[PDB]
Amino acid sequence: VNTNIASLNTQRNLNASSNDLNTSLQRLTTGYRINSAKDDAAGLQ
Amino acid sequence: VNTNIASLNTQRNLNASSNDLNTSLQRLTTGYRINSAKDDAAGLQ
Amino acid sequence: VNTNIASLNTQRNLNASSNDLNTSLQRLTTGYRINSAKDDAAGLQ
Amino acid sequence: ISNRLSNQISGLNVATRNANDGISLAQTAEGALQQSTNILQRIRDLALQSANGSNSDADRAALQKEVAAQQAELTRISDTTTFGGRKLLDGSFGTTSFQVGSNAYETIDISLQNASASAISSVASVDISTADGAQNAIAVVDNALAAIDAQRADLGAVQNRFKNTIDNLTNISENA
Amino acid sequence: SANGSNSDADRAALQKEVAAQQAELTRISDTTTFGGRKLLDGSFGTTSF
Amino acid sequence: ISTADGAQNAIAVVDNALAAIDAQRADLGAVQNRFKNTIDNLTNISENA
Amino acid sequence: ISNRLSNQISGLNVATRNANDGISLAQTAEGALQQSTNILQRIRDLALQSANGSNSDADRAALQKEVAAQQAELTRISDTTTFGGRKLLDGSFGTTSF
Amino acid sequence: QVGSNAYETIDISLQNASASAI
Amino acid sequence: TNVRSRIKDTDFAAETAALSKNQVLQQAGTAILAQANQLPQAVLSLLR
Amino acid sequence: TNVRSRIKDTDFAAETAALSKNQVLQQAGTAILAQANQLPQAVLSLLR
Amino acid sequence: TNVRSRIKDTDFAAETAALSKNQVLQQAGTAILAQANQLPQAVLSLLR
Repeated sequence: VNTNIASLNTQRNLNASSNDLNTSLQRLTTGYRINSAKDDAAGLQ
Repeated sequence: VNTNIASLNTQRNLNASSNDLNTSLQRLTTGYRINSAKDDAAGLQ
Repeated sequence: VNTNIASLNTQRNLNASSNDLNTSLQRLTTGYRINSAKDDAAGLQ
Repeated sequence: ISNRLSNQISGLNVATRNANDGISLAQTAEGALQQSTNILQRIRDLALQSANGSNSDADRAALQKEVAAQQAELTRISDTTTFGGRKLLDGSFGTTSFQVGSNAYETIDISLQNASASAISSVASVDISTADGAQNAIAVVDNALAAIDAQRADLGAVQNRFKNTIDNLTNISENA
Repeated sequence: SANGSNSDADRAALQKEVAAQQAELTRISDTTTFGGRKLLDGSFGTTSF
Repeated sequence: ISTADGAQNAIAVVDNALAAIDAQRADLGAVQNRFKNTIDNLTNISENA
Repeated sequence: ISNRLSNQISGLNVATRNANDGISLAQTAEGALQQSTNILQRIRDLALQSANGSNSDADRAALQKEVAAQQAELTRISDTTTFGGRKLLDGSFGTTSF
Repeated sequence: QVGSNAYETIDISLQNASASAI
Repeated sequence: TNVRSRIKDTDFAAETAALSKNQVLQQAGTAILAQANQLPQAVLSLLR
Repeated sequence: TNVRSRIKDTDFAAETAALSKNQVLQQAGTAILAQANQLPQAVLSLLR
Repeated sequence: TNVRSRIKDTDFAAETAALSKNQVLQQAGTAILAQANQLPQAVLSLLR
């Protein structure tokens, strides 16, 4: 049972949500959905 | 008596309940009943 | 519950009211109900 | 009866292993198709951005370039799913079988979609830049996207079939 | 499916799930080979114990 | 720029020219999306393995 | 009694889902008819602007053009409500059951 | 386009010309 | 979004009930096996 | 400026919803791992 | 406008009462479930 595959999944969804929050804060600081390339072509072009 | 068929059953229902908890946590992390295919067609389609 | 469908509605009615205020100010600056096309034919024609 | 019966029990254990490996495989297929799904949603969104008559044709070409990038990603998700080196769903997968009991030919056949990149006509065909292609595109990706999800439906059901199979399986094990 | 608001296309999708479940009924029907003379599918001959 | 005839033609230069920068920044932004989606599938293959 | 009863419970849950989807559907119908309502109020207002004998016939034609635009919008709200692709209220809806 | 389906659009009919044609 | 909410989301007041249940079932099953794996120790109290 | 506003800006009433969501997901996931990393401690309650 | 006011509007002094009520009912129900989901933990204090 060592692998404990409930934590592993939880770690994943946590880091995904945390990427979403890190970006969300990035969107709030400058107050722009667009701050870099990783959004989109519709973002900038 | 070696087989000890009370433990065996208990092991089964334990691993079934544990699958249910593993999924239950998966439903709580993202906060979605739906996180993959194994739920249903009514889940996604 | 993630969707939090009370905020969503509130966001809508907020942006609608805010469109109404943005226009209302537009009506007050020049002091005209009519400042562009989006009002009406009875506005201009 | 104990030799045959024990052999049956062992086969049942191996079947638990195989069915669970099948759940994990179909899980991999699910996730890859979540990403292709999100992409093809995105491609739909760009076709809708192009249908804006006010969106200039130059920027429509820019949208097309984004689309082409997303299409290359569809080719990549199509590839890269090498479970075992005989990967899931691109090109030609041969509709394998997963045994779930102890007897020969007591298997679950599974029917992964033969291809993803060029065959969801093609998603890669469309080249949005022209408005007349913007709307017809939406027809393409509309009849086309729901094939992805038709599969993800099927496989989700197959994962339920696995789980129920296992739930009976360990009972046959205990009774043996 | 009885939900009138559920579109006919998605009703077909439901049907596909159903068909999968039906194949599973055929499988549970099979696969119960206690001894090789399995329980309940097809023709079981009403044995005696 | 100093000459007027160069002032306007300049704008033609930097107009066809500036959009190559942004053509790249477009491409790379999409490539960053490709990365993110790749990773999202990637950690799934990890978990399933 | 537990098998039948459990099956009943499950049906009840699915019924919660279906009834709530019905609330949302009838909500969509409500909103679309709020917009058609606001329009047809507007069309009434223009008919009242035309009844002004002092309003010249040329500008009455202009009013008519606005009306025609609003009418095209009634055709659009009539369309565009494709819940599921079997849309609400234009043309022929077949009086479904929930 | 104002919905999600193809051909679910508002056509608009700007006047072809202004300078020589009023 | 209402429809997708009722499909795809979870109402956590249901989830936490499922959790409490499952946790009780695990802690139970563990503590049960503490006994099932000790019933065979009644053997060697008999004849050894 | 209207067009660039709808492209490049964020409506904060949407953002704050996304924040509240994400924060709940993090605090959740943390508190979940408080349990997932304690389910293996049910082991050594059994046979040790 | 008087009639339409009494039909279509809300007197907020009533609304805020309804809000205070509902908020209390939610915070209550949450805090209740904190106990209802812990009453089954009295089980494994018994025989485990």
